[PDB]
Amino acid sequence: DDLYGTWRKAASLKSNYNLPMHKMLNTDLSRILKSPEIQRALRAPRKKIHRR
Amino acid sequence: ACARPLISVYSEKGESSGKNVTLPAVFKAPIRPDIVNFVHTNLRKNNRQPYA
Amino acid sequence: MKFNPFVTSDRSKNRKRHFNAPSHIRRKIMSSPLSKELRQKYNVRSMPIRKDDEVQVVRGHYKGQQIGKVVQVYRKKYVIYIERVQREKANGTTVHVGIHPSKVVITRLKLDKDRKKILERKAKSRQVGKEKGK
Amino acid sequence: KTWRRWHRRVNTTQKRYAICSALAASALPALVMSKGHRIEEVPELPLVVEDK
Amino acid sequence: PSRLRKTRKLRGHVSHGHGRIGKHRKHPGGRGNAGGMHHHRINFDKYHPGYFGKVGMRHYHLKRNQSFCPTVNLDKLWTLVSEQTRVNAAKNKTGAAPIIDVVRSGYYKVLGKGKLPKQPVIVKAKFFSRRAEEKIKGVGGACVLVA
Amino acid sequence: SAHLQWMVVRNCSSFLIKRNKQTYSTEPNNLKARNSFRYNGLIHRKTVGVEPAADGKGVVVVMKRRSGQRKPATSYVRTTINKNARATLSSIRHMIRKNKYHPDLRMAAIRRASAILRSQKPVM
Amino acid sequence: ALDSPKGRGTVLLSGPRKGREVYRHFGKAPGTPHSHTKPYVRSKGRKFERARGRRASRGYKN
RNA sequence: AAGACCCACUCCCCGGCGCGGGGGCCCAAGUCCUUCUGAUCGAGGCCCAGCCCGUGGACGGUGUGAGGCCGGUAGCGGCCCCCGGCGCGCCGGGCCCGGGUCUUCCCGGAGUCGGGUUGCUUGGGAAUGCAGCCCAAAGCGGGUGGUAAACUCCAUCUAAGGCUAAAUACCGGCACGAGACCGAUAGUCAACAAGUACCGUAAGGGAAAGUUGAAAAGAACUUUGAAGAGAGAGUUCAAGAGGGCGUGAAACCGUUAAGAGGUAAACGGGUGGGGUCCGCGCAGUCCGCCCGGAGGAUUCAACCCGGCGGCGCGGUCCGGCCGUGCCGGCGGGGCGGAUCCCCGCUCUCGGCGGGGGACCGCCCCCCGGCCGGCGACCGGCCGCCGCCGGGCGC
RNA sequence: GAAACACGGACCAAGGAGUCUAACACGUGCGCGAGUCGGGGGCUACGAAAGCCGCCGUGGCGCAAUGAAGGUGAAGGCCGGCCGGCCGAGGUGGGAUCCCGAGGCCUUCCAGUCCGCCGAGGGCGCACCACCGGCCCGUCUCGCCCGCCG
RNA sequence: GCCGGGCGUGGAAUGCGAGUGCCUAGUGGGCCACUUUUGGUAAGCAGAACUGGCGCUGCGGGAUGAACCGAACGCCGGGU
RNA sequence: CCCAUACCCGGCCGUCGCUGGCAGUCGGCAGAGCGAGAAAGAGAGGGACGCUACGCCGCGACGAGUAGGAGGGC
Repeated sequence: DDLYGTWRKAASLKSNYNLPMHKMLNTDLSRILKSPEIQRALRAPRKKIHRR
Repeated sequence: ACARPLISVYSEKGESSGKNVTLPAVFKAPIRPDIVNFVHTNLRKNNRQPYA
Repeated sequence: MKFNPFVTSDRSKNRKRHFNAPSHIRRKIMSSPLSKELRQKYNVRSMPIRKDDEVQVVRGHYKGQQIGKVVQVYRKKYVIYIERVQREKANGTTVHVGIHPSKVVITRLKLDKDRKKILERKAKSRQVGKEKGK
Repeated sequence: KTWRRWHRRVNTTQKRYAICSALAASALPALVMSKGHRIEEVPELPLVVEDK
Repeated sequence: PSRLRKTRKLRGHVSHGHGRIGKHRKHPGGRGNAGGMHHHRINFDKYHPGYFGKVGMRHYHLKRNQSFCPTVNLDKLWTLVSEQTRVNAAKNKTGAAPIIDVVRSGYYKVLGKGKLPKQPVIVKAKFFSRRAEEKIKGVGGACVLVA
Repeated sequence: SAHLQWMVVRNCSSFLIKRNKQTYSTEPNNLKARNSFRYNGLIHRKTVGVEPAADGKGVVVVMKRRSGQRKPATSYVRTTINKNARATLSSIRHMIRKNKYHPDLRMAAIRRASAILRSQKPVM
Repeated sequence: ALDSPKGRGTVLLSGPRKGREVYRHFGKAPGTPHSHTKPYVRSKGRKFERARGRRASRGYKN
């Protein structure tokens, strides 16, 4: 915690360094997709195959 | 991560000691294989000895 | 691992120094282990092999429990000739088959003034390793 | 020729990035198994032992 | 990485990507910047106008340190001092203006490009532009020269 | 996370073997042993493994408990089932369905247990 | 995505795409009438493309 | 520099004697049980010490592949020589030496500078440098002050005599270490009796050429022949390794077998015939469920005890723990800040530098309160459910 | 324009030809971002590596241009009596997206709300493009004024 | 030139998604034919215009064939 | 009446396009749907396969090539 620091506290053993920031917080997109907030905003899944 | 877990320190003979350490923030940094790979294949050239 | 920067670990350099070692260095490379009954009597692991030393072959086609003295130490070929370790040639004469000393255990030594002073030194410095470590 | 460009330089922040991604992946058991390390009996993955 | 280069894909194709009619010869047009006035005239006049000729006076022994004069615009004049000063100046009711010494920060001339926040300053500089002075006064500051 | 760790090991894994235009994963708890996101045996929080019993008779069902996720020495719970064929399948069917424990893998687990039980019976 | 799945109540913004220094070199070539396009010079100064193609005193200009 | 006046120690340097670096020799532990092999360094094992050593698991040797057979490797390991070092003490020596103030004196490098000119050189442009020829100095002078010249102020050095370590260079030499290099048409021309053989009057030019086997055990002897060469025999795991001998490709050739043959051969597409081998084909599918009759177990459901697991909207259980959340502070500290009394110094008061202290910000900690999570991260109860084990059930 | 009375080629094996360095340009990937970068230098077997050093960012490139040069060096409007207050960073057209909503979205019948959806029309308008103004430097023309130590 | 407002039966047919910016190789010997056409007695000659070919292209036909006529090509079965 | 690699029907391969579809494997905490010409709500007061999403799947159209360019090479 002093060689790289937390995100709210820069490193104490590096001159000016702090951990890189995440590009997305919740990487669990399985728990995201089946969350209610998203399911309400989705059209019906068209899953009937129409062959020639 | 919102909350960081509490790692337990183990004695020299295997069983868990009473002491615990908070998981440092660096273990929650983003995993970037493309960066680790890029840094590896470039830093690993620096120990090369010339031939001609 | 070795850390001495002046000691090589090159394959070609070690093989060149081995196959071109002078005679007094050939002697050292051609050392043999002592028997168990001799190893705790002198507290010495191994020893360069002389011309008249009782010997057992442990590896190869001539291995067995027979004791045989050395007859010559052919240092140029990195090999020794043991008295009964021989094979038949075509024309009925026998020839000493050569055995490598590393594949030979010494069962009795050819003691003399110079030989004894070697055994005690190999035993003196051996104790230093046990009096400094413990 | 000997003056071929043998060595490479990487940005210091990119080097520090990779060490953060390397350590952060050492805390995921699925990634350490996938590296082939037989660690199926280790008590806790961020293995910490006392200073003894 | 030669395994990604184009020559790996050109193995087996005779001309190696340089055509059969117009072979890849040594130097078909001359070496370097040759023919700048004769057969490469169009290229030099279409992409490097002004290349040929002399213009202006010569300065024999030029020392860049004499003409050294880094400039700073008024838009980032407040970035030289810490934010604590900029907020204590507006919070202050006495009317005391903070002093912003640019030559200490590394600039000599002050140019008036941006807009200034309405609170007085005391800009210590080596040179000023006319607009830079006019903007500083309008905010209520003062232009202090130094050498 | 699950989806994060998959993006790391989907191509670079010691358990991965790719040859003859086929891709396989030999990781310990991968029933159907294919390199997939569903059947991967290390990525998820809840995993089901079915391996032959040590004695050669029966199957071992391996469920992954949810408490200790970064503690591999206690993460997996192993139970041995040495009943007849029909009840052995009926047990693991209950252990997955009635527990709501990774239900997309019940039939895959019944297939695998059925293949292990069929191998253990005396070959003719 | 959780707060606004359909993007309702958002303002989609973009940076200045042609703000890169490269686009000053693009367009009609320099040395063309009214083609105020930055040329490629290794350094700027009185003796780097200030001559013949630029002064009316030296030949012509555009 | 000398004199005068104060001030200050009088101790260094030469010539003799005594009290870490190079070489040599050594230092851990399996040839332990079974089993492969021509040979094991292979394979398996060595429980409770899952053999033994390990500051030694570099490398090489050894009849394949060796931490423990050997040399070594590791060690702020040992021993013994040699080289100078480092002070100490003695003797013979040279050794009287400085600083400040005041007064009085002294002080500089010439066929050189500079100028003209010619030629070279330079980024140096009305000439940067160098050289020849001619001219040829000065002393408040001389040189420089990147545009020729005059005048006038400044600035700046002191040419034409000399010495001087370190940082720096090193395709030769001596001695070492290493490599994402080459692997015998490659790498040096040269892995070898290579600058050799050989060529040229000479200057010079300049190759090709590594490998039997673990070990010569290098084929005794018989037999045909003048002999080279064969046939036996023998050696070896192997002669299908027999002295230019590992592997032994292609072109080319011999022979054997098969097929074919007057539009040179070869080719594409389509079939047919014949071979070669293979399918180990030669009486042809199993897999569920149901029914039927023959059999055989310790056998089902349901309950009982025990263990484990899953989940809980327990509508909101209790307690921990954490926060990339926040607030509260008669808080505690560490810093950060271009936010504002003391000591020191140069001219008791003003100026300067340092140290507080105050404030702000941040972080850490002691709390208190919330908010959330523990599905990136928890325990106990409670309930439901599942599984396993053991009983019964027969 | 080659089956050519065009040239190379009897046959086999092995060797055998777009490379490296520097510079530049554009595209692309990554890190940081009005900054960025230690490359040089220091500090602490593999390791000649790696790590660290900003009171090692000197310096490079970027953040300002223009003129040969001396040089200069990047919005304004209104109100009140050249001064004092206020508003203070262009506009037009086209613009992906967002916003509003006239209305309109079934079980025995109406009344009947919340949510969700649709939509005439109307808006704020990203980037970018076209155009019109504005500002800085050079230069020209025409003028009126101001300022103070000399 | 500016504002503001009102007008949509989208004001011929047919077809079709468009616009736009970077970087850029090869080429810069051509040849042939219908029609038009210049020099020439003429030429499988020299030189142009227009379109299409050949070059870069096989296939069916013209016995043969760079260019003529038909027609342009993934690998196949049937039909025409 | 004969036949081309042209045209028609069918199979297969590939490319391109739809910037197509699929996270809904939503299971006694269950209810098995979005092929439907018509702006918008099946709205409240014990059960095969699958989904290396860089994957899988469905429709269409298309395929000559030197010099040259690019992509993909389990």
